[PDB]
Parts: sequence; structure tokens; C-alpha cells
Amino acid sequence: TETIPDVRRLRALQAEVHEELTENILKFWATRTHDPVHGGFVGRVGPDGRPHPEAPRGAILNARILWTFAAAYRQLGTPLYREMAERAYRYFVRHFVDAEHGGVYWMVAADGRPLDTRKHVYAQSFAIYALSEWHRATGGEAALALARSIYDLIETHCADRVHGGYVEACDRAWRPLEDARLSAKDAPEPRSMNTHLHVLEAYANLYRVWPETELAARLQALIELFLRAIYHPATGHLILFFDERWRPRSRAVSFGHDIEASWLLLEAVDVLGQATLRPRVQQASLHLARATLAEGRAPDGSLYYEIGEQGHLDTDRHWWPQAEALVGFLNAYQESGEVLFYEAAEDVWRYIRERQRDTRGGEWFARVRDDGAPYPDDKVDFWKGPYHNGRACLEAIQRLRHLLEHV
Ligand SMILES: O=C[C@H](O)[C@@H](O)[C@H](O[C@@H]1O[C@H](CO)[C@@H](O)[C@H](O)[C@H]1O)[C@H](O)CO
Ligand SMILES: [Cl-]
Repeated sequence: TETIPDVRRLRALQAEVHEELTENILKFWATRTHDPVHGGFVGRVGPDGRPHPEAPRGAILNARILWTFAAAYRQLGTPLYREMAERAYRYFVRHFVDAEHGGVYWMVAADGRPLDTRKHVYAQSFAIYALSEWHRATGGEAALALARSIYDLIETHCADRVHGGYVEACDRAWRPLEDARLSAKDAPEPRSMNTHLHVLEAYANLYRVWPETELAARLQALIELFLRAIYHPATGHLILFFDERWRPRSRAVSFGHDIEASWLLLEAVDVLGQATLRPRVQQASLHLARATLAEGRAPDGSLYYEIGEQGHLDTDRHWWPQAEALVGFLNAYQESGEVLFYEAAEDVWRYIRERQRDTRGGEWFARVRDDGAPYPDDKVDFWKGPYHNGRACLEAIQRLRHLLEHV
């Protein structure tokens, strides 16, 4: 009773995805973004494709570059990907890693000088995620050891052992900050789903290479936090911001976060080997997936951005929700066997190919308006790396590979 797309469609999609990753995404990053003046990678590329070697450089972006090239190398073996990953790692370790207090600085000047020394848990997570993947790809012990130390700092300095979860920002010396906002866009609240999602993601990847008992407990406690506090069963959306006791302090809905958490939650529970908890996760995850399917999609299959605090639907197509839906809908299909999820995956991909992709300038447009008009946003900046789209492509290729083997 398996309803599965025929081999031709499965393979056709997988080839376009592979082509997109290697010939557009990873090609753009390998050639436009390496910086030969300060080493490492540029912190910004404007809409016209101009790299900015003197732009300030965020840890998150640089961790994302590291993760993506490391992941691509592990799965595809292209020596250039290791080389690019190595370039990212060296700069990262030299300049972003705080050798005195531990963890990674928020932002450095292009030459490497600390510019914003705060220790944000979101950035610490991406560091762990990236270092753990580099370790997976190469077996480097320093990367793993650095990954472990950052974990230790988060638990030591940020863990709320009364209420679950984490204080999200500290100063350089690991003293809690009042303002935990990632940006001006975020609510001034003590807890955010966004930051806790990436702790989970980081910890799940670290657990792959360091299956330590206490990490397992921390990982499971985050999954449990998501099921009991962040995921809303009545709506099928993640609540975005909370106080310290996880009381909702927000009503906005973010479709891209929903669909990302949908597959991440499952990956995390399966990394953990937690069979007793898996049914509840699969249920929350399929719900997240359906809710996005029902409420977050334009008629062309692409995802809207969010519903704001006042209820306003932002219809802009940002690059990363499309990427995350690609994986989230393929995952929902693998989990439930319902082919409507496959069709949704195909719809979003066609949108990516037809609208999101910047064919002229390479890579993907950050934002596309509801009328199909691309905004003249930066191609690369603090918040736009190769991770969402690079990962989405790697995941889809591997997931399609498994489906193909149903024959
Ligand atoms: O997985 C989801 C991500 O964490 C998103 O939150 C990221 O989006 C960026 O979020 C920040 C903080 O809210 C915004 O200031 C920024 O404009 C968004 O692009 C996603 O990784 C994209 O960077
Ligand atoms: Cl990214």
C-alpha cells in the first residue's frame, strides 16, 4: 500500500537538487566569498555580487560556512569542499574562538579583532554544530575538544536548572546579559524558541560524535521542553518567545521555524535512540508539517514568512523557509507515507528553481515579494550563509536516495 512517486520523478528531482548544490550554491561560495586579504571569508556580499572583504564578520555566518563545506565534503567527497571547510576552520579557531574565557565571539572585524565580544548561546550552538561536523568529516581532535568545551560553558553559565532551557546571552566573561535579542527584529524576552531550536540541533550533532550520558540527558530535556512548552497542540505552531518559566510572551507564527523543527525534532530523537519518546515527537512533527501545509503556503507552494504579533501575514518569500520546507515535507512524507507531503516538497522546489534562485547573479535571493519581484538585499551577510540551502540540498539528495531504494 505504499504510494511512492515513480523512479523517474524521484531521480529527476534528486538530480536537480544535486545540480543546484554543486553548480550554483557551493560554486558561488567557493569562488565569490573566499577572502585573500584577511584570510577566511567575506562578511558580506551586496546585491550586485560585490564581495566586501572589510565588512565585519559574524560567528554564525562563519560557523555556517564551516558546517556546510564540512557536511558537503563528508557526503560528496569533493576535495575542494574540504579545502573550503579547512579555510573556514582556521579563521574560526584563530579569531572567533575566545582562548581566555572560552566560546565564540559574536562578531569580529575583518582582520580578526573582536568587535562584539558577547557570548550568545545561538552563536555558541552554531559553533558546536559546525565543529562537530568538521570532526565528523575529518576526525580532527581539536575541533571536537573545542566543541565539548563550548557545551560545558553553556551548561555551566546558561542552564536554567529550575525551569529548563537556557539563559541565551552572556558577556565575554560569561556573565548573563539583560538583552538576549539576536537582532532588532526579536522580542525583548528572556527565552526564544529560535535560540533553543539551535541548541537542540547543535547538541544532536555533538551527540553523534560524543555519545556522552549527561549530554543525552540534556538533549532529551530539550526535546521534552519543545513538546511540553514550545509546541502548541491547539495550533500546530511553535510559540516564539517566553519568560523564564516558559509562559508564552508572543503570538507570532513563523512557518519556516515550524517546518524546520518538524524534521529536526525527529532527527534529534533518533540520534538519541529514545524509542519511548519517539511517538510523541512524530506526532508533534507531523502536526507542525500539516499546519505549515495548511496555513503557511502560497498557492504556488512556497512558504510565507510569518504572521506577526498583530496578526499581519508577511507574504515575502525568504530563502530559508523554502529550503527548510523542502526537507520538512520530504521528511513528513518519509514518516507518514502520505504522498501529499511529497507533492508539497516538489511544489516548493519548483518555486526555488523558478523564483528563489538568482540565476543571473548566482546563489539564492534572500527575499522575493509576493508578486515575484526579488528585493535588492545582500547575497551574503551576517544572517545569510550557505547552511539552510546547502543543508536542504544535502538532506533531500540523501532522503531521495533512501526512497529510490524502496524499489
Ligand atoms: O532556523 C531559523 C533561523 O534561526 C532563523 O531565525 C534565521 O533568520 C534570521 O533571524 C534573525 C533573528 O530573528 C533575523 O534578524 C534575521 O533577519 C533572519 O534572517 C535564519 O537562519 C536566517 O538567517
Ligand atoms: Cl544560512
